[PDB]
Amino acid sequence: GNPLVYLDVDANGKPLGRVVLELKADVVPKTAENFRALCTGEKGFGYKGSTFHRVIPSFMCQAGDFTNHNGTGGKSIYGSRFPDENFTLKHVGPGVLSMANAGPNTNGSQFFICTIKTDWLDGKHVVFGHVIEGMDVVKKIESFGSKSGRTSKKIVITDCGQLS
Ligand SMILES: CCOC(=O)CNC(=O)NCc1cccc(-c2ccncc2)c1
Ligand SMILES: CCOC(=O)CNC(=O)NCc1cccc(-c2ccncc2)c1
Ligand SMILES: [K+]
Repeated sequence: GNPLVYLDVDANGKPLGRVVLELKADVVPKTAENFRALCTGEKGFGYKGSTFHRVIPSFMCQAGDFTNHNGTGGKSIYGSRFPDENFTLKHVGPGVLSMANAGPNTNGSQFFICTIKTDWLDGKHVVFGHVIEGMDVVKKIESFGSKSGRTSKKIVITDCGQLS
């Protein structure tokens, strides 16, 4: 089946809780596998110890730049970037997990969790999973963002991995 993975998140050193995500390996196997391995750290790099660097209330929470912590970095398990796999899954509502990019075929490690329906991203960002548990935790992260995307506290993925 599809992988179930987790992110444990803190704000300025204080735990907010766990986000559990289903990865849609049945639809986007290559994209799902990238995120799964970045969660476990099994390639020798990944999300543990990195930040939510861009958080916009009433839009989305963005993370995955584990090299530069600002949207300019990250890398995939395949190399520095990889193709858009497909656009079969849509941005249907809050809790959608989708790849950030700088245009067509620029996927690396950066990703976002939607806090609203972001359907204007359909066909432009590859959706690859959704929140199974911890939308309340995502809403806590969202509260520390701003309309500019800058966060008011340091929001850190203190642990992550695979449940099944
Ligand atoms: C949105 C444009 O700017 C960025 O992406 C800049 N990176 C970024 O803020 N990373 C998250 C981070 C990294 C290091 C420290 C803090 C922080 C510490 C204390 N109080 C507020 C924020 C936050
Ligand atoms: C709501 C989602 O917003 C975004 O995706 C906004 N763009 C954004 O943050 N780009 C920076 C970025 C994000 C992800 C990957 C690359 C990248 C990777 C490899 N080779 C070129 C670019 C660059
Ligand atoms: K806006």
